[PDB]
Amino acid sequence: MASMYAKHSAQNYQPLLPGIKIKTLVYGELTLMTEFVMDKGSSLPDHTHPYEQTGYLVSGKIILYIEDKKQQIMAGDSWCIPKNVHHHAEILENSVAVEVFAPTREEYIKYLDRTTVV
Amino acid sequence: ASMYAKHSAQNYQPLLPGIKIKTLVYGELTLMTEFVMDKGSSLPDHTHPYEQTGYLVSGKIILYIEDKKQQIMAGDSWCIPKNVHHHAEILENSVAVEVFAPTREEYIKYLDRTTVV
Ligand SMILES: [Cu+2]
Ligand SMILES: [Cu+2]
Repeated sequence: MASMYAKHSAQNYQPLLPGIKIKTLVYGELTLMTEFVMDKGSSLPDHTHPYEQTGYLVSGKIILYIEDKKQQIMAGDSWCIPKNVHHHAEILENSVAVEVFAPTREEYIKYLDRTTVV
Repeated sequence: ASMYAKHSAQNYQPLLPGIKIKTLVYGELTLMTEFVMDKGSSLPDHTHPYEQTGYLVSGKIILYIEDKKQQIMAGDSWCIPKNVHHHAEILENSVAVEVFAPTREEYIKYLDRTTVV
């Protein structure tokens, strides 16, 4: 089936934005999971995508903006951004986040680190 | 329909012996849950009509999907398609974040509303 495992790795993070590196961990028929490695002082500009985006902060500290809201996000915090909802972020510290997209975000399939897929 | 959620060390609700659960956030297509799992516990074999993609925040487990068996450490990830048999053995005090698609309605009742903004 669409079953897959993936092992953690410290390499193969593809650049996306200045200070923002991305890697697709796993994906299936309905979801796609990425891991965002973001550097202190960097920033995600405002963008909208036709994919629901639900996330979890593994480490670090960021400021997550959604619509009019502005919230400081630290390790263990989570968020769910519906499709086409404006969102951006300021990266205050070296942070890592796990973000799952739905439906399967076809564009990010190519970022999969196939060296770690079991 | 957007929402943030802050981390809180409580309101992790009973699910199974040694398995506590908390729904962090949920949307129109996804639902995120966090499983706190005690060393030596086990999830029994089950199937649900929801795709289950997960990330191991900490610990060490043994995840079974169909014939496959893999030892899962922190930073590892998996994806279990809908109605696929799966279970796990817990080797250490572990934490996993799991997202379900479509939004798993019967898990909305585990949402820790005290930390949702
Ligand atoms: Cu985005
Ligand atoms: Cu399950």
